[PDB]
Amino acid sequence: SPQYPQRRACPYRPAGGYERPVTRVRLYDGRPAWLVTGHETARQVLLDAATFSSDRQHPAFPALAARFEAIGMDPPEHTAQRRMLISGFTAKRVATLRPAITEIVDSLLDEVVRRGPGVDLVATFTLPVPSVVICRLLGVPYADHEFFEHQSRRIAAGTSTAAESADAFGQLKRYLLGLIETKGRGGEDMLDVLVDEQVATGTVTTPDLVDLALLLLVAGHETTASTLALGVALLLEQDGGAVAADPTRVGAVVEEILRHTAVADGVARFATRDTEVAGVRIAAGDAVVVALSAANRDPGPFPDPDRFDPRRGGRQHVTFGHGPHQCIGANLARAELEIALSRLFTRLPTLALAVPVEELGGKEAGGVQGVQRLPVTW
Ligand code: HEM
Ligand SMILES: [Cl-]
Ligand SMILES: [Mg+2]
Ligand SMILES: [Mg+2]
Ligand SMILES: [Mg+2]
Repeated sequence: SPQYPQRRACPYRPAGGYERPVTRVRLYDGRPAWLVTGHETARQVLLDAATFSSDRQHPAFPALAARFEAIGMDPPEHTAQRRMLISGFTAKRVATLRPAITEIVDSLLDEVVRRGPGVDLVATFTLPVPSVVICRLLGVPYADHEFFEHQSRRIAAGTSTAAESADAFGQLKRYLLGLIETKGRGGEDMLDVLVDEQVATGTVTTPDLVDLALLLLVAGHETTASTLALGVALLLEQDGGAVAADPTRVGAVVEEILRHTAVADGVARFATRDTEVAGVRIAAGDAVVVALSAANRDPGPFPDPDRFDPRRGGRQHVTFGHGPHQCIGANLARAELEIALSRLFTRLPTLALAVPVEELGGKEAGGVQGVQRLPVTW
């Protein structure tokens, strides 16, 4: 049985070779698992939320890495907590944030240009853009963006010790417990939505609201950052800068970057009951991992799956999952990726890797996939 997950040799090309639509793998600690690799079967498993549980608190729930063996919407509260958050992620709300996002993107590209050719785009642009956008989504005031960017970078850089990362988490938790006491006082940001819902229902504690805000930061930061960095590397390889600069094409270019990069490579479930997926017999308690990256390269819905093609038709990719746990932030993540890539390649059309692609350095198998650094000239 092959190991899952494996290290990406090239960080913007997922580890494939897995048989479809279902195959047997071994997790890091030897636990057997069904890996779901077909696109249709991916959707079926993610939609069948009673049979395929994401209850991380249940003892059968599979860990994909040692570091994650040792925040999240618990099952009884899930639909209520999700409905709370979704009111802060309307299409109108994201459209309203676009001007703020392009201001954040431009001020970080000012810093890229100030430093000059040789700059690491990860530390200066790809990591900071999505933490500062989450600042603006939450209502974190401009004066505190530097502190918040710095502590969220400590968690996500994947260069800090487990202790340095726990420290940074605690600082952001402290900061947000302070800030939320000032919210619901005329603002329309995510922290005001949460206060207004607590004030209206009286059944949510302020610590639970801080936990929900930290969940958004953790779900929305490294994922968006790593799909932005990998997007840039992939566009530079494909000579695709110019298409990303095109305001009519950047939406479709971003869908194709999401399909390719699938930075949340797999999501874990466990069977709560005996079932069958594509004829395969699944016992209650069995690990079931949905390989979103592999579902995204199923040659049925995505013929010529490995080619970069923004014009691609057919079914939606599952980079953001599907069904009742589908990415709440998907619309915000698209807007962010579109404005960041559009403004980067308009301002710096001659952008190029300052080292060979083979020297970018990938992240570890277990976590959000990505590069450690992205040095660039123009
Ligand atoms: C490129 C960016 C992103 C990727 C690849 C991504 C990926 C995912 C995936 C695969 C899921 C489904 C988890 C599962 O089924 O087990 C998910 C859920 C979620 N995402 Fe995202 N995401 C992105 C951006 C964001 C952003 C920007 C936010 C918030 C600001 C966010 C917040 C969440 C939340 C709260 C959930 C949980 C929803 C639930 O369980 O009901 N994500 N994301
Ligand atoms: Cl150090
Ligand atoms: Mg456990
Ligand atoms: Mg520099
Ligand atoms: Mg893929």
